[PDB]
Amino acid sequence: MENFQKVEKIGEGTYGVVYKARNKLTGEVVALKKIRLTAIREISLLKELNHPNIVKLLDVIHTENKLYLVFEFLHQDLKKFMDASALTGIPLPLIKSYLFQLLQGLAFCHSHRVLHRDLKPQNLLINTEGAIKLADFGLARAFGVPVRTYTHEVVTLWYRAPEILLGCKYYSTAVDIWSLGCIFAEMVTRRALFPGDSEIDQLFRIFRTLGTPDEVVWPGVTSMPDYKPSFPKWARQDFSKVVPPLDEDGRSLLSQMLHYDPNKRISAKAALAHPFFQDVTKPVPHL
Ligand SMILES: Cc1nc2ccccn2c1-c1ccnc(Nc2ccc(OC[C@@H](O)CN(C)C)cc2)n1
Repeated sequence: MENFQKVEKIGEGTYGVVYKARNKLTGEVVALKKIRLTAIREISLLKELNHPNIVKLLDVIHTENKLYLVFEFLHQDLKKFMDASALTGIPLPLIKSYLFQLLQGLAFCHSHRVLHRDLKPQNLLINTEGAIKLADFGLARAFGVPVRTYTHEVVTLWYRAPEILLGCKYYSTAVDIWSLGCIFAEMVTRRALFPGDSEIDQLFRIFRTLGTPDEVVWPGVTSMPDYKPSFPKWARQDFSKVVPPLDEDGRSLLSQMLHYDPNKRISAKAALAHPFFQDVTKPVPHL
């Protein structure tokens, strides 16, 4: 910390504040997250989890009842880009590029048995070249996903997999594919797919769109800890209605990313092979 010149506050994460900084000795420009504090061991392991579509974790500094995470610096987050693109939309080829790259990042982490578990537009970071990277990979497993952040902000439920909401204790890499599918839809329509404002509102929003799950589509669902037989039974909607602009390859991939049964939900690796990415390219974003 005596080693970093703080440049400016860039924001507030789930666990702590984030600063743009300059290493006072190497002159490296970084993003510095400061967390007011097994977690150290696990976080420290993430330094080897390196991929072009994962935000580089340069260093972990544990001193004085604080845990500092030193990240490579990216230009901005995807949420801000989506917000600035509200009136016109992010062009389809760029959406497809970002999804392709994000899936590469998931496939890498999942191959090493590391899940994110709390993906959302805010922790997807982009640069001016056309790249997109996943941040905060592995921090959920180390700290848990709390109800409120360190600043008492509500942690969003919009991207939470149904198996998590139904109280499953052992989630799989499928939870990240769900979240990523919800973000995909949001980029395409310029509205959140499932903007729930409580756990049951989140669940019932999913159900009104995808249909109330049963034993036919999801074996074991009725025996999950928070399943109630009294859940209203809603009919499944046609995807044609859910994400309309989107062509059939797009809808096919999204429907497979939103399968109820985690065991049937498409893997990141299988998703990369999907015909939607036949014509994928790497456009430069208009920021
Ligand atoms: C890892 C990480 N966590 C967070 C949490 C909040 C904000 C940033 N981060 C990062 C992080 C890591 C690497 N690079 C970046 N870049 C970055 C830069 C500027 C950003 O925007 C701030 C302004 O656009 C808006 N401001 C007025 C609120 C956001 C992210 N963020």
